[PDB]
Amino acid sequence: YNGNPFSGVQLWANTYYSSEVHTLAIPSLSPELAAKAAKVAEVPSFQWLDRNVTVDTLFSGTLAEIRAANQRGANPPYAGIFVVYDLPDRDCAAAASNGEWSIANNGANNYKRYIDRIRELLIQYSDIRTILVIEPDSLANMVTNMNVQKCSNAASTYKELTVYALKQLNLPHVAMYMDAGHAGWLGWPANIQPAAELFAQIYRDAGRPAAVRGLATNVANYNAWSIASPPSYTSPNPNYDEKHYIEAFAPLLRNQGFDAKFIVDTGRNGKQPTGQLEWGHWCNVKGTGFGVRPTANTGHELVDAFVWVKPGGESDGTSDTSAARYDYHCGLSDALTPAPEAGQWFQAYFEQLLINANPP
Ligand SMILES: OC[C@H]1O[C@@H](O[C@H]2[C@H](O)[C@@H](O)[C@H](O[C@H]3[C@H](O)[C@@H](O)[C@H](O[C@H]4[C@H](O)[C@@H](O)[C@H](O)O[C@@H]4CO)O[C@@H]3CO)O[C@@H]2CO)[C@H](O)[C@@H](O)[C@@H]1O
Ligand SMILES: *[C@@H]1O[C@H](CO)[C@@H](O[C@@H]2O[C@H](CO)[C@@H](O)[C@H](O)[C@H]2NC(C)=O)[C@H](O)[C@H]1NC(C)=O
Ligand SMILES: OC[C@H]1O[C@@H](O[C@H]2[C@H](O)[C@@H](O)[C@H](O)O[C@@H]2CO)[C@H](O)[C@@H](O)[C@@H]1O
Ligand SMILES: [Li+]
Repeated sequence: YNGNPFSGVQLWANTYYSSEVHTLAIPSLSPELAAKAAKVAEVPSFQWLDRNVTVDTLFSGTLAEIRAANQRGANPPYAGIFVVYDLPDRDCAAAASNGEWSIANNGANNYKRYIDRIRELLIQYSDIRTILVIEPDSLANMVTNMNVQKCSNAASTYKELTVYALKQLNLPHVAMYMDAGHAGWLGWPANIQPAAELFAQIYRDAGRPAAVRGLATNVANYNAWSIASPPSYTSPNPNYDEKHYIEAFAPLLRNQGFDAKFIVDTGRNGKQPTGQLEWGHWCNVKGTGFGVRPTANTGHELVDAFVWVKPGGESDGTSDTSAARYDYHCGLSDALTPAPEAGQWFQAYFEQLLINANPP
């Protein structure tokens, strides 16, 4: 590429998500739901580099698989889709997705090497167009959650490491989208202006890297792209869906030198309204379905693609109240319970997403 990194490529559906579905879901399902689950195992969702171990195992593995498929003559050729998700003091406003590294224990250096090695593999696989979402939740937390001790303490590290990632992974075959929360997070009129300055400043301090295409929204969340009727839980936010958020956000970013395109996560937003009782409820939300299949055909000037970033069926957090990573949000009445550790397969949730899929 070129313009839109989603143009002229197919998105790779990774083997690890398909294996989960076949190994852990299908055996427990009816014949009809096993069929539907087989179709979903083939829908491309982003592969998360959530642990350092993934870099020289699952990440390099997937890159090799993609090269093999393209060498065999894939047409359009396959592009890889990955999430960089291992900041030290990760998930700073919550408990459920705390990561392996901490700032206190050499986390920043650990992250720099993690990034360095990712860069090496991208160089090694420069033949594979690679699309990255950078660090879901991180910068959105910087906008709204500076009152939270873990966030404010991590703030300077987050900003240094984000710039570092954007500079290091800035390669011609790569497109990056910085995570930018969602309409119910950064779309609030009181949050949208500080968000615009923070993103524009990170972008400029990173030297306006060519590989930075724009922002991802709705990652691991559930908002409508475009809905006529604002869900009750969205009131009084005028930016009640991702379309409203992105259209309000883009000119503010543009005014500060960051002319962003967007991708929107549609993997868990097929059923509207969702089962959320309040908008801020993010964990394993009840009454959700698989949404619009990933496509570059968005019909909207600012959106490069609808994508599945959060892999449906992988938990957002454990509901085990005695667990170290227990977060009360995962124990609420609109959260599906019992639920396993974040990232772990969550059969009952997977089932819900299948049943509620929309389109079917
Ligand atoms: O998305 C997955 C991710 O979620 C993280 O939790 C996020 C929620 O996703 C998000 O909905 C929530 O958004 C808040 C926002 O931060 C507040 O600024 C805003 O405050 C409103 C308030 O509700 C109104 O009463 C008031 O009048 O207006 C203000 C705005 O000025 O409320 C919204 C909705 O509740 O923020 C959460 C983070 O704190 C998780 O932490 C993460 O683990 C998940 O992966
Ligand atoms: C993160 O993972 C990398 C591998 O991707 C680790 O780097 C390797 O460390 C081992 C030592 O156990 C060596 O055998 C390798 O040669 C190292 N480098 C590479 C590029 O493979 C690294 O140690 C991990 N980081 C942390 C903080 O544990
Ligand atoms: O434990 C590794 C497991 O994690 C998955 O990534 C998770 C991440 O762990 C979690 O904190 C966040 O909320 O969601 C992502 C995506 O579900 C990863 O996708 C799996 O491959 C992996 O087995
Ligand atoms: Li999360």
